[PDB]
Amino acid sequence: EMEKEFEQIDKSGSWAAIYQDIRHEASDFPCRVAKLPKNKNRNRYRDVSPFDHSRIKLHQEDNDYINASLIKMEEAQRSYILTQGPLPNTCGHFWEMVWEQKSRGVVMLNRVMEKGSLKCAQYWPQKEEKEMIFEDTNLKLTLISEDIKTYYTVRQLELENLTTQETREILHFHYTTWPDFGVPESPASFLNFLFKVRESGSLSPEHGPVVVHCSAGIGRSGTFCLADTCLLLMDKRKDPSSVDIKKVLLDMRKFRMGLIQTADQLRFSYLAVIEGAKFIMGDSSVQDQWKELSHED
Ligand SMILES: O=C(O)C(=O)Nc1cc2[nH]ccc2cc1C(=O)O
Repeated sequence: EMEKEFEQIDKSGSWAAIYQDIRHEASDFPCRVAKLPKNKNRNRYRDVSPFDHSRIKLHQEDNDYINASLIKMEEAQRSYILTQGPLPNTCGHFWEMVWEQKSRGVVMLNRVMEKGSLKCAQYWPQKEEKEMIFEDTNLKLTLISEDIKTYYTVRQLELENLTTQETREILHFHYTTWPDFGVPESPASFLNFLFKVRESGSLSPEHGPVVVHCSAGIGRSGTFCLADTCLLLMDKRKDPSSVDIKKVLLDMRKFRMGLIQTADQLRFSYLAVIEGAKFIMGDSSVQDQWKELSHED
């Protein structure tokens, strides 16, 4: 069990070493397009770039680059796009990708302001009558409604291709109480939120991959997807002991660098998967426990 390992690592106080072992072992692929001079203003952080092999290309001829990667989890059979928080000049690009990738959901795990700085552009409308137009990408975006909970909010956004007037519904799941380089308040409130996302059908394979972002698209995003894929893997096999969390994280790191940015987010991952396993292994009733613990109203 992951849970014996957890107890071992906790007793020997060795989360930092375990985590460094992963960083050291992590994949190192080229990000030549990210680092082209022309794409300087499309990257939020100098030290966070998509690998060339997994980057999402916009379907445009001017410049197809966005700081986004496709994480394709083969055994689990789930894919995610992970991306940074859109820049003031890449919000058109962001929605271009959502449209082109046919995603149903966007999971946002940061706030616009954190630690007294701006971590992400206001890339979606905050009220119904004030839609956003992205002229560069010829997209309209409209807030259709929102459901504000204590520590997260779900919004229905309408995206219109202004070229064709085709419309799509996007669900936005905005976790608002997950600090940068921090962890969720509890496994229960994390899992409640993850399970909201799943319930919505935004992860389901009849849609494009979900878009996941934090500020860099790696620390909180990586933790969210690691928990999700590990639970999915345990769910298809019904064998918790067969899931090696560290190994699943190295597999995800083949597709984007830097996933899970701190040893405590890794520790937290374990807790989330160990708790989530109760539900996956057929105690349906813990879901509603999670919901009560999380104090969402
Ligand atoms: O948003 C997160 O969860 C996360 O991974 N953030 C960050 C990861 C980063 N790696 C290197 C620089 C850097 C900055 C941030 C940052 O947000 O400043």
